[PDB]
Amino acid sequence: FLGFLGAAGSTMGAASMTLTVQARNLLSVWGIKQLQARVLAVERYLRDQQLLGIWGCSGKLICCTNVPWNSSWSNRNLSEIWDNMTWLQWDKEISNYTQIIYGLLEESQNQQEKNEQDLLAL
Amino acid sequence: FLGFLGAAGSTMGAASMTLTVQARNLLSVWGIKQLQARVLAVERYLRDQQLLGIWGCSGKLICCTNVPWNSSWSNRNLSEIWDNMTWLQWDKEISNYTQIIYGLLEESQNQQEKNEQDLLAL
Amino acid sequence: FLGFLGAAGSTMGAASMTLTVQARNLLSVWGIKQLQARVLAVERYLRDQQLLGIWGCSGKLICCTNVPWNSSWSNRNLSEIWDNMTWLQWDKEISNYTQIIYGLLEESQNQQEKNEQDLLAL
Amino acid sequence: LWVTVYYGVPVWKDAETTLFCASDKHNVWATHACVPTDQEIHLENVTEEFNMWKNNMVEQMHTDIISLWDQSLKPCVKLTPLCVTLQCTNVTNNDDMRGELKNCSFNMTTELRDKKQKVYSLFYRLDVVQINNKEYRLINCNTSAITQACPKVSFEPIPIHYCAPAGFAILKCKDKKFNGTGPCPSVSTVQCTHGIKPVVSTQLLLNGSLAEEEVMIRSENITNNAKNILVQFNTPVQINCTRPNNNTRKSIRIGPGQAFYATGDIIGDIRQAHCNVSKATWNETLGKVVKQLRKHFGNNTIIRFANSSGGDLEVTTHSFNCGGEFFYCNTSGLFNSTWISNDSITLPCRIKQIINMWQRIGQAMYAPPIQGVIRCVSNITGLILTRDGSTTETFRPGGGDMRDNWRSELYKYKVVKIEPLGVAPTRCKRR
Amino acid sequence: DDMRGELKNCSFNMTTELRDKKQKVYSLFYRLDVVQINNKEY
Ligand SMILES: *[C@@H]1O[C@H](CO)[C@@H](O[C@@H]2O[C@H](CO)[C@@H](O[C@@H]3O[C@H](CO[C@H]4O[C@H](CO)[C@@H](O)[C@H](O[C@H]5O[C@H](CO)[C@@H](O)[C@H](O)[C@@H]5O)[C@@H]4O)[C@@H](O)[C@H](O[C@H]4O[C@H](CO)[C@@H](O)[C@H](O)[C@@H]4O)[C@@H]3O)[C@H](O)[C@H]2NC(C)=O)[C@H](O)[C@H]1NC(C)=O
Ligand SMILES: *[C@@H]1O[C@H](CO)[C@@H](O[C@@H]2O[C@H](CO)[C@@H](O)[C@H](O)[C@H]2NC(C)=O)[C@H](O)[C@H]1NC(C)=O
Ligand SMILES: *[C@@H]1O[C@H](CO)[C@@H](O[C@@H]2O[C@H](CO)[C@@H](O)[C@H](O)[C@H]2NC(C)=O)[C@H](O)[C@H]1NC(C)=O
Ligand SMILES: *[C@@H]1O[C@H](CO)[C@@H](O[C@@H]2O[C@H](CO)[C@@H](O)[C@H](O)[C@H]2NC(C)=O)[C@H](O)[C@H]1NC(C)=O
Ligand SMILES: *[C@@H]1O[C@H](CO)[C@@H](O[C@@H]2O[C@H](CO)[C@@H](O)[C@H](O)[C@H]2NC(C)=O)[C@H](O)[C@H]1NC(C)=O
Ligand SMILES: *[C@@H]1O[C@H](CO)[C@@H](O[C@@H]2O[C@H](CO)[C@@H](O)[C@H](O)[C@H]2NC(C)=O)[C@H](O)[C@H]1NC(C)=O
Ligand SMILES: *[C@@H]1O[C@H](CO)[C@@H](O)[C@H](O)[C@H]1NC(C)=O
Ligand SMILES: *[C@@H]1O[C@H](CO)[C@@H](O)[C@H](O)[C@H]1NC(C)=O
Ligand SMILES: *[C@@H]1O[C@H](CO)[C@@H](O)[C@H](O)[C@H]1NC(C)=O
Ligand SMILES: *[C@@H]1O[C@H](CO)[C@@H](O)[C@H](O)[C@H]1NC(C)=O
Ligand SMILES: *[C@@H]1O[C@H](CO)[C@@H](O)[C@H](O)[C@H]1NC(C)=O
Ligand SMILES: *[C@@H]1O[C@H](CO)[C@@H](O)[C@H](O)[C@H]1NC(C)=O
Ligand SMILES: *[C@@H]1O[C@H](CO)[C@@H](O)[C@H](O)[C@H]1NC(C)=O
Ligand SMILES: *[C@@H]1O[C@H](CO)[C@@H](O)[C@H](O)[C@H]1NC(C)=O
Ligand SMILES: *[C@@H]1O[C@H](CO)[C@@H](O)[C@H](O)[C@H]1NC(C)=O
Ligand SMILES: *[C@@H]1O[C@H](CO)[C@@H](O)[C@H](O)[C@H]1NC(C)=O
Repeated sequence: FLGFLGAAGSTMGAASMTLTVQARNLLSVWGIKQLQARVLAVERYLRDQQLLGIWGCSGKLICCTNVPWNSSWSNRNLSEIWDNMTWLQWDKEISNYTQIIYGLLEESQNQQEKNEQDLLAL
Repeated sequence: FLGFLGAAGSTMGAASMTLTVQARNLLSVWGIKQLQARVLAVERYLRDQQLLGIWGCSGKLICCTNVPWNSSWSNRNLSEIWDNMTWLQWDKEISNYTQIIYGLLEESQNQQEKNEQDLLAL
Repeated sequence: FLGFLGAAGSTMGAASMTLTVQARNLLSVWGIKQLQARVLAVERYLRDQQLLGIWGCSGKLICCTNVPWNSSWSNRNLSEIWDNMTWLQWDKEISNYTQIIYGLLEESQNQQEKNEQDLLAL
Repeated sequence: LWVTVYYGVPVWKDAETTLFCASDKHNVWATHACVPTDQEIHLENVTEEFNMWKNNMVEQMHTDIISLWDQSLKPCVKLTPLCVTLQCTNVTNNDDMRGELKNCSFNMTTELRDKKQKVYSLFYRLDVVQINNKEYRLINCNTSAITQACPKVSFEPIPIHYCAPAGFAILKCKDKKFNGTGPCPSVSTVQCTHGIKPVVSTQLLLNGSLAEEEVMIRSENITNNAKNILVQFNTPVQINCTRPNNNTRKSIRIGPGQAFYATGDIIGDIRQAHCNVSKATWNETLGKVVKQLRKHFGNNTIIRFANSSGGDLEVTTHSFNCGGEFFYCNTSGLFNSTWISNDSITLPCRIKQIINMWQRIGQAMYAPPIQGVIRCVSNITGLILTRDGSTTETFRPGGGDMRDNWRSELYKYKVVKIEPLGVAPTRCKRR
Repeated sequence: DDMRGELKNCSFNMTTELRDKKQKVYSLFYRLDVVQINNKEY
């Protein structure tokens, strides 16, 4: 056990076994200021959980999806990503490709929603 | 792409392929006005997510359920519902029976929640 | 139908028929008193949903886990728990064993999260 | 390779936010506007860049210390009736405390609107301005009315912890040679800061936190003479205050339920109020300051300490509060030396009762007399120097801006915004 | 016919920044802002 953000400097493979530690800490003059800090924490948490549900990843911490990895985003191989890079370094590399990936996941699930809707119709 | 509420005039069959568009737009002196509207948007969103949870439809946009259609709520066949009417025309038709169906969906899930629960005990 | 908390005195077996009755009733300067009570109910509800989500129980009123029941928590047989005790009596008996159970359920899910994630790549 | 989304990554960006107070007889910075406290996690291999000079906690703490000051003065007496004409005579009519006082007689309102009250009080010469037993008036009477410093609230600073809200973290630089800027090899995530006492003072950082290994010199741009130099000591220099007089507070009923506390009589030791700093301890502390100050200007340069140039009494003197009564010490014997490559120092201090504290105009405060003898024990834990624009560098004491006082306590802290959503390539493929 | 036929040149005692001192001042007030009390008194 490392603690909150303990694996920030750890490799992506090693830091992915402690996702629960960071996940559980995202939810919980000194009056309204302290009260609006709690409402901001809930709204920030709820819009992240909404994104997971839209991508079909609701209730999951590691969600393998159907969107293929465009090599333009990152040409590195798996060995030097999950064993040589940390999540802070990785976020810097793909910070500009984040929004195009988000749209790809959003539409891919929307296609899967109608694909399973038609399969159940038979 | 049509946009938010763009398929409001589209038929029910065509407007059900754009649910992700409306779903993601339900979440995002003079300081409480901004703040109290945000809290009411979060509360309303959670009420509809709670209803989907107790119907067994959590994390789904199209959720086929086990509740039969009585035909006393609407005698129209599938051809003239999903290819002629729009979701606004349909909403004005079963508004009377909305709470009748909302009770049947909750009751069906609760019975289904235990039939599956009793099945795992074998 | 007994109503909200109607099965409080029923046995644990009979009180489990009506988990949806209590579940739906947990969610719904004088304005601030009402407004701060609304925010407290929302974040209190979300912390319970978050706990279920990290145990792999999200969207389920009854969830089966992979944590064996250590007899140290309670050595009473299954027949004298679901047909003789009420839920209020049970909560007082395992009150001190609650937190150690909560950690085991969290450790059981993320073990299944990674094992299924690993097996899914084969 | 495919995009996989990780939620909860340890990634943070710099951010400005509203940190809430926390603390562990009412106070100016009371616990009724704060939260009870309860912690520190060492972030290995993390090298963050701090900047104590563009830190928003310093700017926010200045706003909050001011805000708690005004909030603590509204519910108590406003001295509008104290703008009358004063018939003031000397107290001594001849080096003492009594040469600093005027014995002022005036007509005051009674608790009954139609009745007056011939009363008198001893006012410091720094609070009365002559009108042309002569005729005087209180000094802040053409600018504002002085809300009386409420007698049941204490000016003693209690430690306050500034704690970050959810989604934010406070990074603490644990480096012991960290000046104020650049990378910090040792970083930690604290729930929130150590107890920062809001000690209000000028030219000297009374009480507070010491340096760890050696005297630290901290300037935004050491080559710019317009920037204050925040010296931080490693061993504190103890300074002892006093007002030897046995004051006699007197109560005047200026209205229904309102009382005005006045100096009725002064007896006892009438030596001028003063502060004592050990001459041996101060000399070796300036020796350490000079040693750490030649590193930025040269080994052969001449470091000379002069006294304050000029301006307001709040900026030319070591203004501070001690025992509820506000002192203004000369500190011209402290800063008087030239450095080439049992005894004590007595600093004559004046006292005022009408205080314009936060360098503002239009909001004064009347500090009521403190009954008895006032005694004082403080630690000089730092300095605020200004450099003069040749082989000789002259360092005069500085101050005025109260933010440099709290910039010396919040130099090691930094607020960051957690960015928990990150994408990265992996051999995954959604099924 | 002029603007000056719409104005009254009103002189009054006003308080000073010192409570015990008065201030004999004057101002031009529009006739629409002053009501007579029964150099008249308005
Ligand atoms: C500095 O100067 C001050 C005066 O400004 C000195 O203070 C006075 O000290 C004398 C003793 O030296 C005190 O006289 C005694 O009174 C006590 C009982 O006093 C009580 O009632 C008083 C009247 O209401 C009250 O003032 C007292 O003090 C309280 O209230 C004041 C504010 O008003 C506050 O400042 C204080 O802190 C107190 O809360 C107190 O309630 C009496 O018992 C004494 O003993 C004599 O009488 C007995 C028999 O009764 C006899 O046996 C003894 O031998 C002795 O003769 C005596 O009458 C006086 O009350 C003090 N006055 C004030 C205003 O406090 C102070 O001592 C000087 N200090 C120095 C450093 O020299
Ligand atoms: C307090 O008020 C009295 C009057 O109520 C002042 O006494 C007057 O002083 C003026 C001179 O300025 C004389 O012309 C009057 O004759 C005095 N009236 C008396 C003595 O009844 C007195 O000066 C005031 N005291 C102050 C302002 O300290
Ligand atoms: C309020 O009155 C004080 C005292 O008269 C004014 O300060 C004086 O200003 C003159 C003119 O510059 C100086 O010569 C005096 O030395 C000042 N006296 C002190 C004690 O500083 C002050 O300017 C007045 N304020 C306003 C707003 O009118
Ligand atoms: C610096 O800290 C010291 C110690 O806390 C302060 O002195 C204390 O002041 C309070 C209130 O006046 C007294 O009750 C204590 O007895 C004092 N302690 C000692 C050891 O004398 C001092 O006032 C502070 N300096 C400031 C605030 O400028
Ligand atoms: C502060 O101390 C200084 C130095 O003691 C005082 O000012 C000077 O004192 C020396 C001799 O002590 C004189 O030769 C100078 O002419 C003084 N300069 C002045 C009076 O401007 C000073 O009086 C003390 N107090 C203040 C408030 O400055
Ligand atoms: C301003 O006040 C003065 C008095 O301070 C007024 O002058 C007085 O007027 C009355 C008539 O109403 C006379 O009986 C007094 O003798 C006057 N006193 C003097 C001249 O010292 C004056 O009228 C006031 N001006 C106004 C109200 O515009
Ligand atoms: C991959 O990204 C490039 C831009 O970086 C884009 O032009 C290309 O269309 C993308 N390929 C796919 C299959 O999305
Ligand atoms: C349809 O609703 C009516 C009441 O409106 C009810 O009597 C009837 O039983 C329902 N149909 C079925 C099949 O349950
Ligand atoms: C049950 O809990 C006890 C502690 O009370 C512990 O000693 C024992 O090993 C546990 N049984 C297991 C882990 O099987
Ligand atoms: C820092 O790096 C070392 C090896 O370079 C590693 O052993 C250690 O775990 C890292 N720190 C953290 C907090 O993971
Ligand atoms: C009052 O004191 C001042 C300064 O100490 C002095 O100039 C003045 O002459 C004194 N007034 C007297 C003695 O009447
Ligand atoms: C403070 O220290 C850092 C790191 O040693 C250095 O880069 C910076 O220049 C120093 N500050 C000044 C004002 O020189
Ligand atoms: C300061 O020192 C002088 C003698 O140098 C002494 O008389 C006085 O009492 C001292 N005051 C304090 C507060 O130490
Ligand atoms: C300050 O006072 C303390 C006792 O309160 C004494 O021990 C110390 O020597 C004094 N120091 C100076 C510099 O006056
Ligand atoms: C600084 O000292 C000089 C004499 O050394 C004095 O004239 C001047 O007033 C002092 N300035 C202050 C104390 O601000
Ligand atoms: C000054 O600091 C010392 C330790 O450095 C401490 O023991 C003493 O109480 C402090 N004096 C104060 C805060 O008045």
